[PDB]
Amino acid sequence: GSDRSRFLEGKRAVEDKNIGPLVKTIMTRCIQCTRCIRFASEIAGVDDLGTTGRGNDMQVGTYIEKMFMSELSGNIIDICPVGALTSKPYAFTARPWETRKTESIDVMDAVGSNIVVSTRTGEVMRILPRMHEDINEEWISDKTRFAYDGLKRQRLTQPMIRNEKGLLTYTTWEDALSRVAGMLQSFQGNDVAAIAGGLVDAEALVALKDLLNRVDSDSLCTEEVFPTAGAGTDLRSNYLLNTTIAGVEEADVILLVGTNPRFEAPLFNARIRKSWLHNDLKVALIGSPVD
Amino acid sequence: GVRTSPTGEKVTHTGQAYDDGDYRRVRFSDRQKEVNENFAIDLIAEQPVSEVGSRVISCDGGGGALGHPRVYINLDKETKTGTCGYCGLQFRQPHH
Amino acid sequence: SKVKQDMPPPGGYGPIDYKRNLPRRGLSGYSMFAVGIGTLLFGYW
Amino acid sequence: RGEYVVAKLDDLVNWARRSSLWPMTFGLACCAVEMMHMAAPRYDMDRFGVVFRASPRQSDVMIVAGTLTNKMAPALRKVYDQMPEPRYVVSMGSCANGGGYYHYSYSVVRGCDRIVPVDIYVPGCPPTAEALLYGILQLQRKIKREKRLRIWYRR
Amino acid sequence: TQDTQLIAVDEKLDITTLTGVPEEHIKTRKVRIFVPARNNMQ
Amino acid sequence: TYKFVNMREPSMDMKSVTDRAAQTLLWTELVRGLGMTLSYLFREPATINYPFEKGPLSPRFRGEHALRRYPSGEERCIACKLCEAVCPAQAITIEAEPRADGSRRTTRYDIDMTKCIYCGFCQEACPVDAIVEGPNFEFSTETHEELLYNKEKLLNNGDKWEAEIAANIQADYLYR
Amino acid sequence: VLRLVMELSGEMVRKCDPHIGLLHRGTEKLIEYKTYLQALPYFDRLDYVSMMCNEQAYSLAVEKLLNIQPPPRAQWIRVLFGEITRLLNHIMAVTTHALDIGAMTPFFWMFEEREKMFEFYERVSGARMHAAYIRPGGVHQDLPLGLLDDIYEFSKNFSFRIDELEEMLTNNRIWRNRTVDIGVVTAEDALNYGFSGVMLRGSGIQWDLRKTQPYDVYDQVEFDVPIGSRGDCYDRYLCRVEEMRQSLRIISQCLNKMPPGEIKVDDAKVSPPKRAEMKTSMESLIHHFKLYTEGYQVPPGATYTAIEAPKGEFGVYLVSDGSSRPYRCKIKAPGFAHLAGLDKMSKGHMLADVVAIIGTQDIVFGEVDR
Amino acid sequence: GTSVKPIFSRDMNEAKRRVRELYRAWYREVPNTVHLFQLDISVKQGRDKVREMFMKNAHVTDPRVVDLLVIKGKMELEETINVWKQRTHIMRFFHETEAPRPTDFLSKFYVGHDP
Amino acid sequence: DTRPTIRPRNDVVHKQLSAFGQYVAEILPKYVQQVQVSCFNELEIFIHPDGVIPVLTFLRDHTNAQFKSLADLTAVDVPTRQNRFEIVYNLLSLRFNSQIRVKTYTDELTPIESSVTVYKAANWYEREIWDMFGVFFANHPDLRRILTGYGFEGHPFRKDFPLSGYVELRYDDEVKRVVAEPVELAQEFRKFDLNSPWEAFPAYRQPPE
Amino acid sequence: PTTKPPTARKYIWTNHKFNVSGTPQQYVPYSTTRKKIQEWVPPSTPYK
Amino acid sequence: LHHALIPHGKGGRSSVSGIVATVFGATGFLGRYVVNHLGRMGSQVIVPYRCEPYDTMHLRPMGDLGQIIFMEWNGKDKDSIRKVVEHSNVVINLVGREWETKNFDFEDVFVKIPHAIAQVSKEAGVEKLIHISHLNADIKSPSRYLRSKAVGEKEVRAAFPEATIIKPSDIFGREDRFLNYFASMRWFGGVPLISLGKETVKQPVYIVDVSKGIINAIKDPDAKGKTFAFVGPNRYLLFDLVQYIFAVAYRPFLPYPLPHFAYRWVGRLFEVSPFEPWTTRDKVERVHMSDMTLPHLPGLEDLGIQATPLELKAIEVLRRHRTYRWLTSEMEDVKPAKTVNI
Ligand SMILES: NC(=O)C1=CN([C@@H]2O[C@H](COP(=O)(O)OP(=O)(O)OC[C@H]3O[C@@H](n4cnc5c(N)ncnc54)[C@H](OP(=O)(O)O)[C@@H]3O)[C@@H](O)[C@H]2O)C=CC1
Ligand code: SF4
Ligand code: SF4
Ligand code: SF4
Ligand code: SF4
Ligand code: SF4
Ligand SMILES: [K+]
Ligand SMILES: [Zn+2]
Repeated sequence: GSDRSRFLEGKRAVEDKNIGPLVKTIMTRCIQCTRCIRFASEIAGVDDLGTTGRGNDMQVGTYIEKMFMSELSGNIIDICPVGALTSKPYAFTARPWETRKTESIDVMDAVGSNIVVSTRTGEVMRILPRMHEDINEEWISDKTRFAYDGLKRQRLTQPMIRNEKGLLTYTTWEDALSRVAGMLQSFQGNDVAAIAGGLVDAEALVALKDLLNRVDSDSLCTEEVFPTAGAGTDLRSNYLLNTTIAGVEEADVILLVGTNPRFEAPLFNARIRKSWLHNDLKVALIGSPVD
Repeated sequence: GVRTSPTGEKVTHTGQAYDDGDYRRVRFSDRQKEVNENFAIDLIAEQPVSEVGSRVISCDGGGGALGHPRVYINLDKETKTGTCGYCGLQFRQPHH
Repeated sequence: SKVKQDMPPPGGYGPIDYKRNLPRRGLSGYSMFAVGIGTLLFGYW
Repeated sequence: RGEYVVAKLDDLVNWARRSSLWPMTFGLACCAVEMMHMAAPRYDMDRFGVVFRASPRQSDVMIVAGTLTNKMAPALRKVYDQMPEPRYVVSMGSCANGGGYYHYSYSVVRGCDRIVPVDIYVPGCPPTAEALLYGILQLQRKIKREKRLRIWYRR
Repeated sequence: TQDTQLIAVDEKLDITTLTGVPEEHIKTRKVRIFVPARNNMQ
Repeated sequence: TYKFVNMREPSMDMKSVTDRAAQTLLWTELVRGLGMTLSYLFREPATINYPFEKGPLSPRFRGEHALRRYPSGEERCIACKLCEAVCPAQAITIEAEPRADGSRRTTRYDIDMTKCIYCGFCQEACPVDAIVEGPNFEFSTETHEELLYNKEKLLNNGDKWEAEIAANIQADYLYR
Repeated sequence: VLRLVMELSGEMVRKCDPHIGLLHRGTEKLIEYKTYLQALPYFDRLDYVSMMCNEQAYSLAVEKLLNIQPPPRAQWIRVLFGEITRLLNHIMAVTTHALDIGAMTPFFWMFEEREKMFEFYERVSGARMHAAYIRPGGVHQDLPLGLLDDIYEFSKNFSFRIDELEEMLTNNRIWRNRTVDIGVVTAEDALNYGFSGVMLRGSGIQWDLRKTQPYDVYDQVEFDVPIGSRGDCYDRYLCRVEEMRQSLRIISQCLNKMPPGEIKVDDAKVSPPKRAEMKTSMESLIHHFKLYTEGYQVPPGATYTAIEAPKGEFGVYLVSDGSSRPYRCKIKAPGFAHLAGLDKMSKGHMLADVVAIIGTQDIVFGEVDR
Repeated sequence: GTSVKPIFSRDMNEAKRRVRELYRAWYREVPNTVHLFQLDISVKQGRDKVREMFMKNAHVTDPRVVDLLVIKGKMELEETINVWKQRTHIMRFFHETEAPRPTDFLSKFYVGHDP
Repeated sequence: DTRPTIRPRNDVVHKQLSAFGQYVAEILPKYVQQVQVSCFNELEIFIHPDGVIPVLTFLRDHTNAQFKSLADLTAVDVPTRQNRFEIVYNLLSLRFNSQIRVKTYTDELTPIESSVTVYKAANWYEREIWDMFGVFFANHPDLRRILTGYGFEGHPFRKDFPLSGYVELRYDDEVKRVVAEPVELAQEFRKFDLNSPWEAFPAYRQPPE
Repeated sequence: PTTKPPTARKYIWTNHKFNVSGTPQQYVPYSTTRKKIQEWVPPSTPYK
Repeated sequence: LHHALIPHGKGGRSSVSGIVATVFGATGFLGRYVVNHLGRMGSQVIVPYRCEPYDTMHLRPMGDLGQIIFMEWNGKDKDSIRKVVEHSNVVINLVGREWETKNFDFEDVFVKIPHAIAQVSKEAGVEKLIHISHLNADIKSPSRYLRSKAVGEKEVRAAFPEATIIKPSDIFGREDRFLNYFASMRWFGGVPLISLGKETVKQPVYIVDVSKGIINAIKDPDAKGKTFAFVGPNRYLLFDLVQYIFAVAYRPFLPYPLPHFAYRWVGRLFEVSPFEPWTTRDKVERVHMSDMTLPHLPGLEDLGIQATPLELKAIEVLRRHRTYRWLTSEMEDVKPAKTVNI
């Protein structure tokens, strides 16, 4: 690129737009590369972005005011090469040269999306998508991205006990572990149980399983239900997506039963989006008709 | 424009307010809190809004090179009167 | 347009001394000793 | 009055302690230039009653000037202990008072106050000669704001 | 090819005790070798 | 090209040795030192009467910082974060979150005086001349904590050393 | 800060151990984590006697890797301040030596003068010392109007101020016997001990970087370096004093024919765009934006190129990683080579005169310890 | 493959030989350094402190590394006897000021959320 | 100069030192693995660890080299290569006003015979490298710590020792001395990941792997 | 400042202070930012 | 607890330790060490000072910048205490005069201030108080020291129900006022020891032990209410004590007894001076009575600290008192003393 301009005339200016509380539009910065449009109508499947007008004053907007609804809307931020489309929550919060990037995964969806966690001064600002092909590929769904502030909402940071009246009052570790220990050595078997949550680490799952077993108990329940009858958890293929989503493109006809993947596994649908677009997949789902 | 906290600590524009239990407030006792009374948040609420008329305004920030990198502001959203991001000065069209 | 950057005068700056200017102040060795001895004889007399 | 006599004596005891205090250096780094570049005729300090003199047993205030490395740290501490009481130390330069440029490096302590009880801080990288002259002036004014004999009499 | 009182040691090369790193910084650490992931914006 | 310094070949004639012998016997080079020093004595001194008068400075002088403001009082800082991106001692820390009127301007501008170098890279890095090197230097403090500046301290100095700074930057923007 | 520990065979010394390191800041280690522009004031803090000359070494070094030459105007300003540092350094060098001996008045006449050129630094850069003026691409700012006349007035009177420095030291038999026949260094020992600058010049060896490999614009200027006969601390003292006289003429030659032109190379990728250009040109904003975040990317390679700093052969050996940050810059300093031969240097002499040897060696603990 | 150049050692024998009179020099070094540097710690305290530092460098099995520890080891004793070092330098190995880092799982768990 | 922006290049110097590089190569081809001239007209010699004494002595007394001014000696430590410590000397010849760079390679354990026989200037340009980097040079008069605290551990200028180091000093009342402690920072030295994700120079492009 | 005063603005200080160090009106450093995270407020329900 | 008060950091100087101490009258023998042992792991110590600021200079280094906030206070100014312990999680009371002064008799220094500060701190809702008193606090002792020590002890114990009263026996250290006192006899007649000192088999405690004991008392949850009794590691008799210290200090030892009331005149003469009284007739009774053994109160080892031996960490003060004769002489040269160790 050059080091100066021969430009001495004026620059065109276009008004902003409001298509979301996440995407922020400074459309004077737009270079009309049409990446958002092709992303919207080929990856997210929503045909609402476009370039209205011609000549030079045309705008890559939406004409009629719109509310960008796609669950892959957050990736529109990472594809625009300029600051024309930007993440509203992260806007004016950090600059790239100070954000230490750590590669991690997602837990919001059961795809384990490879993501980049931006960290600065003991806190996280914005979440970026990594690349692994079978996992999230190059895009992540919205709530995977705009969830950092959740870590800044209600936080459990101290041990808790019921006080003399019951009221939850902050306490040291000693009282917390002493309280559990007294009722842990007592009681046995089905008396001591465990219910698994949504975001539970495999390291913690083993630790609970060992702890519950060392006190002679097997009641480690889980949130969602899967019939133990027949084979249950015994056979690995019962509870596994054995087809390795990277192989869904290889498939020809998809049969989705009792699910809304566009809302449950957006990236899994995003694979179908890509696969069906190029590999000509034949989709068929029974259940409630949801887009 | 400044508002006074219950403990008397004048809050700054960022909104910082050491509460009663914040032990670090002792740094302020026997001393004075430093607050810029001129609150840049409200110095544009009263600023006059320019009735310059054209589809695009060249906002340079006044003082020529002493202002901010000059930007072109578009006046087509009649709902929102255009503001220079650098400046905060408020510009509106003469009803298009 | 016009350029008014800092510049020397329209010819050149005045010539500047560059060598040592150590002067020779005093009398000859003969004169110094002669006046010293002459004072001694005066003082003795 | 009982308080008046101790007031007059206190002033007399510290009136020239702020005018006859004689600075002491260690002259570590570029701050050691203004250290005595003030002893140069322009910003005369000999007129102010102060005059630079090492003599660690016979000096009043030391102007810590330069970057404080860990390797020298014993030397400063042994000097300040050998320093007679009353004694004051002046941290000249960003490196001396707070590490400054090299704050993140491995071979400089982050500020002199981590090593010696540090009086008036004169900032600068380096502090332009009169800035310390102003800082020295503040130190002498601080000397007036003292109730040495007054506190003793109150006890 | 070359020999000057040649030394032949099969032990895997390890400085550790000579590089001066502390014990908790040699036992309780984790190092993940990888290729920097490109910022998806660029 | 070069010239020698030490070599003198002092002539050994009767007259020349007399001058050398006289110089040694009745000291003459030493009395020259006395004459030079006495001539120095009878000359008015160069000392300056601080604080009643302080030595000259320049419009480019780099001293205590100050966060300036627009003609109407708006903060010039926008948290573009260029200043600490070039701050050689990393003395600048900046955070920004939303401001009430839709804006998302800065909250934190702490230039640690005990870390700062006064190189002036910050004021050159600023595209809106928000942070500047003020002319003041008499801000010595007896507490390390005082030199640790914050946003309010910076803004107050901007309102204190305002007219002087405005004139300096008006007398220096052509050079920059 | 000097920890000289050394042996007393009675009053006679047999080996001196200069435990340097008392000011050791790992400058190159911090340089590894800063861009080229950010690392620049480190060199400014290296030789805090002739500071602008250190900028000269770092600049041309980065110019050499970048394959970018400074504009002709900026070349002439640099040598003007380069020789002012030479005036700065030799004034400190001769007097601190004289201060070590016990001469006080030369210290304060010369240090009265030091304010004038420090004041000049204020007008041109904004600081008394650590100007941070000379940068890759030339100089940051232009000369303030009338500054050239002011330095002319100072220079036109400065040759007068040298005379007394010569008059009461060069002729003083006290200064002679306290500075002659001490620190005598033979020619081959000086050269093979790594010595640089005056030790070469003092000991009779005809060599000078400013003339043998004339950097910058030293080509046009003409003068004569003062190589002497013996090479002892006295001979180097005349070389120091004569260098100030020589520096005065070098100041004269650049002053009277200062060329017109820009102060920075017309390369926005290496020189920041002008403030007026910054707020009008889209490229200027981009180039200025990234230049102050990461800076110019320097092509890979390595150079050592050195200049004739008034301390001696001062060079920097930087290796570029192909990015906008240096990989490693070895801080070659005349003082480290200067002091490397201290063991021999104080040999054959007692304490009260090897302190004079310390004075003539021009040792400053920012070039060695960094 | 295993071909490396020596500095002082070929076999562990001579490698352990070097650390032998290195101990010998250090063993006789304790009585003078404590008295001459004016400490408070006892003579046997120093002797075992020398002793334990040997045990830290005991798990290495390479003649190639031990000598590098030997030269580092021989790079300190002369710094003590010739009063090069100072009280803050030689009492530093007598790690005294710092609090004792917790060792059991609970105490580390209680102090902070770090390994 | 029709292109004042670029640094003008010279070719008469370019080929002459190129020829001299061949000259030294033929004279002793036992140690010189390869010779590289530079666009900056700084020819460099790449030698073998055992070759330090021969080439250094060769450039010192030879009638066509006479390189007897030791400019500097340093290390360019490169983790990605098995010989991390890259010992490099710089030589200057007054007679033919040229500067020669001789570069070696070394591991942490391999020694280098001291060059004090060639130049006694290296005496202190040897000590700091052993301190700053850790590589030890054999048959040297002294290997003392010259640029670190007394009792300091490790080697700072390596690419392993962090900027802040491991130990920090502070004066404590109980002991009445300035004692050490594990480092703690008021501010963590922030990271500036500033290497652009766009290729800068096609000329110096790394060959594909 | 005689002859032609400098420019006049509202926000310039009405009067120039002195060095307030060592006096009750000193400067105190403090965090200008806001507390990032907030704890989980426990409801005060009667119980169970 | 409070969000800012939760502890972080690897116990470093800038590690928030949660402790917000308000050590009263810390410009003293124990105050310097406890502040150091408070600022070492980052405890916000707000020390009230009443003397010249210069006398508090030695306290700034033992703490990160902005951690040691000095404030002025007065014993008769109630608002002074209310300010210093206002935003204080914990309060450490150490004020005590080892001699008699005009403005403060011995009644107030252990009745007025200790009760007033305890009352206002409870009124200010503090969470701890570690007011200290000598192990020999004895209202039956004719000395006004030990009378007022326990006379006001009930008030602080009552007004502060959870007040962790501290009972150290003999805090020997650098400026201990006993070891340095015993060597001062060199210029006060050769060792005038009453009855050759056959009355005070004692267990003295080193300052690091007690000062460490205090900082545990803040972090130990059980410290509330329970009065601990800090003791030494070894019982030593005066003639054994003074002979030992006169041997490590190598000062000539010439013990010499006399009638007790002679010391009353000796005590009187030293108190008459218009400055710091070198000798008080009170403390001679204190050193006369032995180490009263109180076994019910928990000792030093209960908190979890071993008591460093007297002979081990003592050379520090004795070396200062050696003349040039045997100044460089080491520690194992001297003979340890007759351990009775009851
Ligand atoms: N063996 C022993 O002697 C033992 C003693 N103790 C107790 O230790 C306490 C003293 O410890 P330490 O602080 O080291 O002693 P110091 O004598 O060294 O210091 C006493 C402190 O009390 C302050 N002070 C005294 N009176 C007043 C007052 N009226 N108003 C304000 N401040 C006042 C002093 O202020 P300033 O510095 O200005 O004088 C000083 O800070 C006493 O209570 C003592 O009984 C506990 C165990 C054993
Ligand atoms: S992706 Fe961004 S730059 Fe490209 S057309 Fe869409 S809005 Fe414009
Ligand atoms: S950062 Fe990029 S998108 Fe944003 S204003 Fe600059 S050039 Fe345009
Ligand atoms: S504050 Fe600046 S001038 Fe002073 S020692 Fe530090 S870097 Fe050098
Ligand atoms: S001072 Fe200037 S450069 Fe720094 S953040 Fe504010 S606007 Fe950006
Ligand atoms: S002047 Fe100070 S704050 Fe500004 S860039 Fe330089 S070091 Fe940073
Ligand atoms: K974008
Ligand atoms: Zn604008």
